[PDB]
Amino acid sequence: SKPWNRYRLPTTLLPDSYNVTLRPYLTPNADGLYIFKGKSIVRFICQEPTDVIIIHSKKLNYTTQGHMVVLRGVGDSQVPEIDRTELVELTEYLVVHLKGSLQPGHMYEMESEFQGELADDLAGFYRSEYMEGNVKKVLATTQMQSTDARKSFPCFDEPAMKATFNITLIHPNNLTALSNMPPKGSSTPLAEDPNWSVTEFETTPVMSTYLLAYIVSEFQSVNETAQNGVLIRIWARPNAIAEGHGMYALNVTGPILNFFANHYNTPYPLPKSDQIALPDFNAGAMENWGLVTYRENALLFDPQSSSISNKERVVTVIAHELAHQWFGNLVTLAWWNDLWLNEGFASYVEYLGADHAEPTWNLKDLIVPGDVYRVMAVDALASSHPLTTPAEEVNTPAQISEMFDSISYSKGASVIRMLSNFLTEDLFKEGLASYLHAFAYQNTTYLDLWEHLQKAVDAQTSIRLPDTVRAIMDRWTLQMGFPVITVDTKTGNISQKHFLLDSESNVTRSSAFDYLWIVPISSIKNGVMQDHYWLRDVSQAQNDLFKTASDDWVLLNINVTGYFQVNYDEDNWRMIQHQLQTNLSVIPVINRAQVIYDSFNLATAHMVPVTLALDNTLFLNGEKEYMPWQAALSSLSYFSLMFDRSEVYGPMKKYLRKQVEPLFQHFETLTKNWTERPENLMDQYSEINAISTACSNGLPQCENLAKTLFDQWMSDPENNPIHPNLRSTIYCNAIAQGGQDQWDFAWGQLQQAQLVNEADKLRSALACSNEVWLLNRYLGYTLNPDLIRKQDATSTINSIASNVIGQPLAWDFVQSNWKKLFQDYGGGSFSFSNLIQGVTRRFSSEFELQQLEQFKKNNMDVGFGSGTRALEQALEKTKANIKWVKENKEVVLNWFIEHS
Ligand SMILES: *[C@@H]1O[C@H](CO)[C@@H](O[C@@H]2O[C@H](CO)[C@@H](O[C@@H]3O[C@H](CO)[C@@H](O)[C@H](O)[C@H]3NC(C)=O)[C@H](O)[C@H]2NC(C)=O)[C@H](O)[C@H]1NC(C)=O
Ligand SMILES: *[C@@H]1O[C@H](CO)[C@@H](O[C@@H]2O[C@H](CO)[C@@H](O[C@@H]3O[C@H](CO)[C@@H](O)[C@H](O)[C@H]3NC(C)=O)[C@H](O)[C@H]2NC(C)=O)[C@H](O)[C@H]1NC(C)=O
Ligand SMILES: *[C@@H]1O[C@H](CO)[C@@H](O[C@@H]2O[C@H](CO)[C@@H](O)[C@H](O)[C@H]2NC(C)=O)[C@H](O)[C@H]1NC(C)=O
Ligand SMILES: *[C@@H]1O[C@H](CO)[C@@H](O[C@@H]2O[C@H](CO)[C@@H](O)[C@H](O)[C@H]2NC(C)=O)[C@H](O)[C@H]1NC(C)=O
Ligand SMILES: *[C@@H]1O[C@H](CO)[C@@H](O[C@@H]2O[C@H](CO)[C@@H](O)[C@H](O)[C@H]2NC(C)=O)[C@H](O)[C@H]1NC(C)=O
Ligand SMILES: *[C@@H]1O[C@H](CO)[C@@H](O[C@@H]2O[C@H](CO)[C@@H](O)[C@H](O)[C@H]2NC(C)=O)[C@H](O)[C@H]1NC(C)=O
Ligand SMILES: *[C@@H]1O[C@H](CO)[C@@H](O[C@@H]2O[C@H](CO)[C@@H](O)[C@H](O)[C@H]2NC(C)=O)[C@H](O)[C@H]1NC(C)=O
Ligand SMILES: *[C@@H]1O[C@H](CO)[C@@H](O[C@@H]2O[C@H](CO)[C@@H](O)[C@H](O)[C@H]2NC(C)=O)[C@H](O)[C@H]1NC(C)=O
Ligand SMILES: *[C@@H]1O[C@H](CO)[C@@H](O)[C@H](O)[C@H]1NC(C)=O
Ligand SMILES: [Zn+2]
Repeated sequence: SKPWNRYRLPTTLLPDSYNVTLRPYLTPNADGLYIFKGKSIVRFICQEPTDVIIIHSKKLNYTTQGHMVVLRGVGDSQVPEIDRTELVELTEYLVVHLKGSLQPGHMYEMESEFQGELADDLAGFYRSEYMEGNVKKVLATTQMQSTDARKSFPCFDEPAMKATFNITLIHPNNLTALSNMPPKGSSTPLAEDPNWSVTEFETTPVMSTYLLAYIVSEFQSVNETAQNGVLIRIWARPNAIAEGHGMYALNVTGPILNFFANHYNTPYPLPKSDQIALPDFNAGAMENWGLVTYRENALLFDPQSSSISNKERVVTVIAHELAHQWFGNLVTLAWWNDLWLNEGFASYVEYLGADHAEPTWNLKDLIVPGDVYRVMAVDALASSHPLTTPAEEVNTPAQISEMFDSISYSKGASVIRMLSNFLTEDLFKEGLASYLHAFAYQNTTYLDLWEHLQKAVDAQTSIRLPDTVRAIMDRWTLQMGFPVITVDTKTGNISQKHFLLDSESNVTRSSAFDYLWIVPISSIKNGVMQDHYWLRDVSQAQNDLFKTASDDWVLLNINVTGYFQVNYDEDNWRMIQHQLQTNLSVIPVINRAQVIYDSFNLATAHMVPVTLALDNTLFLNGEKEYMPWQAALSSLSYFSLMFDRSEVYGPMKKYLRKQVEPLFQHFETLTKNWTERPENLMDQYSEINAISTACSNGLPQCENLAKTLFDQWMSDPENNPIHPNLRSTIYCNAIAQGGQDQWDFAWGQLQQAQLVNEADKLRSALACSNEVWLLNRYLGYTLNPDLIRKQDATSTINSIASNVIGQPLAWDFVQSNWKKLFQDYGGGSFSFSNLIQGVTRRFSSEFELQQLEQFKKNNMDVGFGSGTRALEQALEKTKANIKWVKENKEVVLNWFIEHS
């Protein structure tokens, strides 16, 4: 095959530098089409002779005189004539056929004039439309990530083919231009038309095409300067800067950059950091070097309405993207098969960098619930895959997009956290710096990081490993999943096997290592740290570390640094149960959560009885902390999904009423009758949860608290007395006890609500009514754009259906109106996949399964839009629910009655 029919560029030509000039036309040509025009010069060097130049180019029309490009040699160098220039749409190339051959060592210059659509497609140079008062606003902006730089100018669009960039923006004279670097001086008017200005930027460092940004907008900024001269900014809409919504972002940014310079032991590699908050940026955040983009809602904070988990969301999201300004942007993985390393690393260090920024919080631990047990859910299936793909299997752009998933991000973060711990942080940082210094401004594989990490381990004696860093990490990176470690504390025998939540699963993917790992096992005996231990690549082993006496106990994986789950024999489970029931402080708080999360998974797997899982929740009546309570609530939400319309819900609610009441009393005292919030994050979280859990399980005191506070608010609309933290539980539980006086009030608020995060709580709360007629009225309002935004409709319908009274109303509403695929699939995508997956989440009977097969029957026409085969996932899921409910409804019921 010809080289223009392969997806990977040649390596015969390498870029040195590009001059790129873009001119976006923010006012359409009256046909309705917005466009941009560009000019580009790329200077590249020749490595081996070639008579063809191949460069990426996507949805660009060339307007160059004669051929699609003009070509020159730098200095005294001469260049062959062009024979022709073709576009090849499939592999996204511009091809320049030459009448002779480029020559090794010579630099050449390629020049193009072009234009494309300035579409609202969140790819390449694109447009974004927002509303400032009456007026329509239209900005230009970029998302290059993955393979879209080539959509904006022609370039050697692969991550390792790095170069310098001289960016110019030609824009309307009263707008501001931003790019990766500072602007060169002052904008000056365009000679041919002085309504336009021309802003030139300082030349970039050597960098990859996918990290470019340019933005033309009205935005303004709050600014700060660190002592070391680095100019920091938060850019947003004019009305948003004014309200001080940029202030939290500006406050944490400095500290975060400081933390990472010390952590990476390398200084921020650029003169400034712009961070910009864009309306409707649905990729969420993009770590463009020196110009990081966020959806507006994620960056911005309003402290008078936002809860602590908005605040925690802002700081972590900021820490993630700023971590990339070194690891990712300064040192760059060579190809998209290694994206796990880049995104995993960031996904892990986001916690460290934010822990520093809010010093008295302890954010670090939140990786356990938020990432580790989250990904474990999907990595303990047979449909999973290993972190590494071979390079030669990732070629197309669609294949490249498949790299951006839960495994890449969260398991990446999880094995890297594990790696760091077993080495120790100090050792981890040593080889981490060694990697950056050595590779700065160049490209790497994950093998390069291991080699440097090896170098640091080799350079000391204290920390000893069963094998090389590569051999150990090959077990976590080349095969999918993770082990379950079983411990018989009678003999001290210890085993391992690939853990799968379905005990009847058929793993078809085969591993070089036959699902055997090398596993770091930290251990605690009667509350006291033991020697660290390594389980080798064997199914069975024995060690006296794990042998218990009659009245000793043993617990594995401290702080759940290891990426595995633990099962012990029944005697040791009970000793741990007694221990937690009598003095919970002897077991660290992450492991009080572990014992819960792990046993529920071990139950689903038929490796313990489900009653054992439920026994591990018993100690919670004494538990003051976030994470144990969180583990129980997450593990029990499926139970609630299957049983909230059955005989089981009574004994269940009564059990949670009994367990959470002491914790509610505690916060009534600690907060001084709900007037002032707890000190740190973890305790505010525990509180938010205790109130939530009290109210939904129908404790009389939380019910009373809500009615009060919502009444105080109704007699004084302008002075909201409910702290932001507690609003979603108060709002929901007071609309439930009330009727149309409380519902019509909150709908008056939601229609007038300015902020997105208030409106989300109001919408969700409006779906907690127990009046059938209100919910059916609400469902009617979801398909009216004036009342409910198109993009909120399916969200809103799900909130209604989450309400048990709402389940049959939503199902009838979906089924009936389903035909409006052909207004909201050509009316917009509409997320049919999400709607169905939510409205049918509960279905757990033979009768309901037939109703889904019966709904299915209108195959003719309609189709399912995108959510075709999320309807098969429903039917599959439904079968698996029926089967689970038969096996469990009996024993669960007895267990809850027995313990309430
Ligand atoms: C990529 O863009 C660069 C920035 O625009 C270009 O570099 C600039 O080129 C100009 C000439 O092309 C130089 O400016 C002035 O040019 C006049 C010609 O009318 C000369 O007499 C002067 O020597 C010069 N002015 C002064 C005060 O010296 C700039 O010197 C130069 N700017 C830089 C390097 O920052 C590149 O040429 C362009 N690349 C390609 C391949 O075209
Ligand atoms: C990049 O090039 C594309 C392909 O050359 C352009 O798309 C074509 O633009 C044509 C002319 O501008 C359009 O043709 C017809 O024009 C009449 C005259 O006014 C319209 O009413 C018609 O609706 C239209 N014909 C049809 C069938 O719609 C076409 O829309 C289109 N043709 C093809 C073959 O793709 C892009 O305009 C151009 N884009 C940029 C940003 O430069
Ligand atoms: C982008 O601008 C930079 C710096 O302003 C240019 O780098 C210069 O390149 C010239 C011509 O090869 C050299 O003689 C100079 O030594 C370089 N100057 C500096 C300060 O590094 C770069 O050439 C420009 N890019 C393009 C594609 O023309
Ligand atoms: C930048 O200049 C343009 C040039 O016309 C302004 O556009 C007008 O803005 C006013 C007030 O907001 C509107 O009533 C007009 O309808 C706008 N005209 C067009 C064609 O859009 C623009 O508002 C200026 N803005 C800033 C922030 O400088
Ligand atoms: C970000 O920091 C600024 C100050 O560096 C904080 O602003 C405070 O708010 C009061 C309100 O009366 C101002 O008068 C003062 O300028 C500020 N200082 C103090 C100590 O209150 C701002 O609140 C910070 N924002 C966040 C969300 O942390
Ligand atoms: C990707 O990075 C490697 C380094 O990881 C670059 O190769 C280094 O280049 C400098 C100058 O070429 C040399 O001093 C070293 O000998 C090279 N190291 C090697 C070969 O391992 C490499 O050029 C980069 N690739 C691309 C496409 O830019
Ligand atoms: C703990 O480890 C060993 C396996 O190496 C087990 O002991 C063996 O049990 C089998 C019974 O089929 C005998 O053939 C071997 O002779 C035994 N070896 C001994 C006692 O040294 C032991 O059963 C394991 N305990 C468990 C799984 O609870
Ligand atoms: C397990 O995690 C806890 C935090 O969840 C660690 O306890 C902290 O340890 C540091 C320094 O080692 C102390 O300054 C803090 O006072 C402790 N904080 C809290 C909130 O307890 C504990 O060290 C971890 N244990 C292991 C073995 O890693
Ligand atoms: C529980 O044990 C810890 C640590 O060994 C001790 O500090 C604490 O006072 C004990 N609490 C009770 C109630 O016995
Ligand atoms: Zn990232």
